[PDB]
Amino acid sequence: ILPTVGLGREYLVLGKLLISLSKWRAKGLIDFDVYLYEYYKGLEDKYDLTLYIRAKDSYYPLLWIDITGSSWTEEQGESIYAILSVKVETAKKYDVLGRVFFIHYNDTEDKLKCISALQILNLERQNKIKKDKSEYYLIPTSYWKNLTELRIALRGFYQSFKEYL
Amino acid sequence: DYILPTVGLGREYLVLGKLLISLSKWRAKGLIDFDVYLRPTYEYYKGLEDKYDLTLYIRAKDSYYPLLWIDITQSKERYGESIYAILSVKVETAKKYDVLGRVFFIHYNDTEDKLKCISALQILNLERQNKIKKDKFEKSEYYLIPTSYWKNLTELRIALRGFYQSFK
Repeated sequence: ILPTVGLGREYLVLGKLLISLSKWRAKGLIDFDVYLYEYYKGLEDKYDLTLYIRAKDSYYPLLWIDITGSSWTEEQGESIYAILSVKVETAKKYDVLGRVFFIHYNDTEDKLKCISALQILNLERQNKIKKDKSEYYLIPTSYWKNLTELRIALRGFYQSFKEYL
Repeated sequence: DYILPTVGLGREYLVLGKLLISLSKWRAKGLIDFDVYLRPTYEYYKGLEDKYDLTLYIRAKDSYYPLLWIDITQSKERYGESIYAILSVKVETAKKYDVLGRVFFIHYNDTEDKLKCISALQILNLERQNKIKKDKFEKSEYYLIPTSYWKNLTELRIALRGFYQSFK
């Protein structure tokens, strides 16, 4: 396990995500604990981080998160991020487009930024981003959004599945 | 089995990330000329393996040798100056195994936007000079160390190179 700038950037994003999640819970923004037949078993090991919730004595994955460390640009204007098309196609297959998030840390703005698999496909339909060859979606940082999006999804899908059971 | 997010754990990964970036930049810029290998939590210092948060190894053929051990660890309005508490046992262990200069404590300074460090050796030296104090809160002793006594990662870099050359 050799150090790289990319791996360090990933742990940086993970750290910032954990802090946010903790602060949301403490401030009362989220009213439930998140944890870091088995539902969505095929999504196991597909994404970097899975956010679970307690059903009873079982755990249910609510959101799946992919950590994006280094950008396509900052390894030598606006920062551009490359996101694997396979990650988005998997979210489509398992009908979880709004629950699959990609996250990066913007240094200049000093803030975590997110985008859903749903929104990536939406930007493709609008011809704002395109797939290109392993295919990658090239997504400028302005199309990414702050973690408020993730927080709203977290609460909404929690309420949906709390009702589903 | 399932862990709950905490601000403390988030800060640890943040420090770990910053450390990995720094180590990588030193290697890329030629500030270190050898490969370092991390591991979170005859083989030398096997008793120290579970004692600290991170261990930096170097590749000795197919074996790994630990060069340094690293521990990851508002305050101004409360105490007048920013102070960090380090468990006394962590320093006692460094003394016991005679690795005082190879055991480092690290925190992320948010205002300065930099990682700060101090060695177990430096802590004991400050204690002898009566510059810092040990103290019990409630047992488990703690060294109370103001941020000004901490130093930038250049200290750690010099140690890394020096001890690499020593054991090579």
